[PDB]
Amino acid sequence: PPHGELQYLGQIQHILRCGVRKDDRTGTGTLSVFGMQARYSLRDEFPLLTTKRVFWKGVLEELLWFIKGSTNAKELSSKGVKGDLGPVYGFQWRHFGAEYRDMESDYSGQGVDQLQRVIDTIKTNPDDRRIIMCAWNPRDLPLMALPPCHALCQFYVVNSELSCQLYQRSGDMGLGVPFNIASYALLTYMIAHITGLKPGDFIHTLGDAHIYLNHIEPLKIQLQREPRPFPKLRILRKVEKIDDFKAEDFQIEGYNPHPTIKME
Amino acid sequence: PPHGELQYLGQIQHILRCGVRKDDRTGTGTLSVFGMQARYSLRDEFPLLTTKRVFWKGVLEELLWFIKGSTNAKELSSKGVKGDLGPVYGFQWRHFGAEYRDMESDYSGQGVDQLQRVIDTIKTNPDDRRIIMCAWNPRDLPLMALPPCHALCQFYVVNSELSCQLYQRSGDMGLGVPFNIASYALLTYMIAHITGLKPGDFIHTLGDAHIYLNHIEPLKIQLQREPRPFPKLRILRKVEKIDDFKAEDFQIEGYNPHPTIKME
Repeated sequence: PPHGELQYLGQIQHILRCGVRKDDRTGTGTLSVFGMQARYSLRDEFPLLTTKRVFWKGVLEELLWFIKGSTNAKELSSKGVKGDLGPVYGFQWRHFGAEYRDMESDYSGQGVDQLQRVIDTIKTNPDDRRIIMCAWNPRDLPLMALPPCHALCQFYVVNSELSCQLYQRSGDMGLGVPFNIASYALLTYMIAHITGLKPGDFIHTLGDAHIYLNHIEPLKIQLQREPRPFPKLRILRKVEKIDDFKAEDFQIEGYNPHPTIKME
Repeated sequence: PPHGELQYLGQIQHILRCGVRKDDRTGTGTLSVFGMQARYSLRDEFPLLTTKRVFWKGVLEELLWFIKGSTNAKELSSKGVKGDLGPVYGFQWRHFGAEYRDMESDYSGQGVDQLQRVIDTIKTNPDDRRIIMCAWNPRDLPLMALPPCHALCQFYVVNSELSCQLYQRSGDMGLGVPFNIASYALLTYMIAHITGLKPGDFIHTLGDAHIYLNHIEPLKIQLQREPRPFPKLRILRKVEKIDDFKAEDFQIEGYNPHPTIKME
């Protein structure tokens, strides 16, 4: 009617032609172009890509683990999904601001719950702009005092529609980008459900978008494939508290993608 | 060859048709669409708009005042440009992190200089991504603990080219947007000059981009105008320390715009 994945596939085509090779931190090289925007409509649909299969469970899983605010991977890895680890996403969202030691020390009564606030601001003053929500890459926290956020998701409501816009500092188009999309979208699909709203749009802004050398060919192949009609997620239940969203409370329907694509 | 202002004018046309009216904090109403991207090339040119006149001096002025890290408006207003004020931009960049009281109390030996760092990271590890640089709207600092950044400018280098991408939380397309462009671009035009680089691209990402009701008509008129060839800024001198950039060290040339447009 248009198509959205087209957006993805499009930039991809762009990356591969006239993107410049550049080597990152690990040392591995990539092709990357600075700055990219994509808008995926979340209205009566779900941007869970079709020109390749996406680990939906892998998404919904991990997501619920962050919202549940746990720093223990086993809390997520205990569902076939990939001595502790550290302050990942499932802590920088809820128990942020309070000194962390381990995972079995209930911070219930600690932290500056970044997520709730958002959920609340939508309930209080939707006409606001500063509905932002930062997040960080653990590897940088002590790496340097006053460490810059890896991402952030400004929210936006109007005409009863919630629409998130994600801005990542760096982008791994290969297997990263496809993931986050359905991820944050899912999140957005949940917030609005508990904030009496209706899903609007997803916008994915990026800083250093890149492709990894050992990823080109498969993607070259991935291009030939043709996007199919997007899914449609259904939250099979009524909730009001973000922390009760149980795993089996979502049902993807209308999802028939092209074969997987093992990327490194 | 394309044209860049076209980008501006384009989104504008978009805002006006099928943008939704929405009232902000002041209470005044506007038309706004969530999410927008524009890329202005800074190569042998300067994105200082032509389908209306821009207060270049007003830009260069204020800019030098932030880089100079002063919280005293008189330090800038003392050049015909618009008991103290507070932590504006000329402090959140340099003396950030240290308790502020007034303006005549030299913090020279205080603060977590956000700008220098960037200038330095370009000198140290350009292949990096986290070249970000936050900033805030003073009105929110005590307004709420853990206040979200109003903006941020991730930097990016490659093939000897520095290219900034500015992401603002909210956007005033009317008279705001045109300003910042030449602003941050100018900044970028200076950083690369002291970091042995060459200007690349400007990308202007936005969250809530809007138009003010009492701005429509003039803009409607502003559209009819046709973009002229962009300027070309010349830094008439060689420097290496960002704090010596004197006012009269820039020379805009090739700037012949359409008449001004007093906007509210």
